Amino acid sequence: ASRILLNNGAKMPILGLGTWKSPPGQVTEAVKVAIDVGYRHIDCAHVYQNENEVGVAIQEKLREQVVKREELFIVSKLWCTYHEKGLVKGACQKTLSDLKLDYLDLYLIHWPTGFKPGKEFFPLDESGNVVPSDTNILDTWAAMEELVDEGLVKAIGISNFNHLQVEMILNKPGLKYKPAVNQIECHPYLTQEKLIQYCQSKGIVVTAYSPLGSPDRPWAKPEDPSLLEDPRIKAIAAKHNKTTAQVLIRFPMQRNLVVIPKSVTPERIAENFKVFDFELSSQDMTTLLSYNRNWRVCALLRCTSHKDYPFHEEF
Ligand SMILES: NC(=O)c1ccc[n+]([C@@H]2O[C@H](COP(=O)([O-])OP(=O)(O)OC[C@H]3O[C@@H](n4cnc5c(N)ncnc54)[C@H](OP(=O)(O)O)[C@@H]3O)[C@@H](O)[C@H]2O)c1
Ligand SMILES: O=C(O)Cc1nn(Cc2nc3cc(C(F)(F)F)ccc3s2)c(=O)c2ccccc12
Repeated sequence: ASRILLNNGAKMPILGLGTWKSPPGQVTEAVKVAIDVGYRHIDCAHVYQNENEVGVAIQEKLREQVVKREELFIVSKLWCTYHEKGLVKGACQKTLSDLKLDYLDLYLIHWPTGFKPGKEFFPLDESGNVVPSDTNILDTWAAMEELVDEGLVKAIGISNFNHLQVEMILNKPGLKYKPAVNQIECHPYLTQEKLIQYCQSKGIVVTAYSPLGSPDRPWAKPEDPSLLEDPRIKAIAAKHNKTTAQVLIRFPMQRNLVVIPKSVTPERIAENFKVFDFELSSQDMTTLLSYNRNWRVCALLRCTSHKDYPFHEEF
């Protein structure tokens, strides 16, 4: 099926379009094409600095009556320099105004770590360490709950939270809404069995990011593994008469995950949605799972000293 039921009683499309690194002069086209081609979920964030252009696309397709707003599932994230209680609603409203929406279907705390507020997204000290904010995840979550109670967002969630930080929220005193989603990195080199089982056992839907290994990540290094070029993954693809990306997108779908491949290439945007007509076998799934290397696209090492840095813990 195309959607998964969230614990807020809404349905989330299991395939969405990613927008991190999508250039502001190509992302309007990319989102139009995606909607034309069937996508109903767009993954956004203020920190991606292109929400305005994404919004233009959404608006035009609504205007054109290609889609209705209820059919869309639009997701954004609160950036780290806005975890202070007084900053969350305006952060959300900026996103709404940029995307030209009057509500978000899902709004996530982008990272468990709060940073010092200001103009700077990664405020640094004279040793290039990120400057923390004294906020904690629990008060931040309480501020996300108010957005639900004010009608600005239909559901709230988390991203890059480890199982202990998920547990902190579920066990938060006076918790009012549980997280609907945990959005984490997940692909055959970072399979996440443990964190995924934890979350699903609690009725928290997991969204897999960087499902293709983020080949356009800005810090790519030569000896880094490459999913797209992995001969073993290519062989499974060939066996199924599909592309490697198709296998890499279909792979988290069969784990009951949501997946958001990024592309600005219209041929790829199309290709990437054509993943509902074939099935990986259990052997394929276990074989893909066997490629785990605990390799992360996204683990910015200048945050390692943050108290809430999520990746020291095993899972
Ligand atoms: N929560 C967070 O912390 C977080 C972190 C990272 C990512 N995310 C989200 O997850 C989305 C996906 O992750 P990602 O952007 O890191 O990377 P990704 O989706 O794994 O890979 C995107 C790269 O793959 C290429 N590509 C797309 N389809 C392809 C295909 N069929 N064949 C060959 N290459 C293809 C794209 O090229 P072109 O664009 O040139 O076609 C781009 O260079 C992001 O865009 C963002 O929405 C969230
Ligand atoms: O975030 C995006 O979606 C993609 C993303 N990932 N990363 C790697 C990161 N690693 C982190 C680690 C922590 C930490 F929690 F661990 F402290 C906190 C924050 C980050 S950002 C980036 O540095 C980044 C920079 C600009 C725009 C998007 C991103």
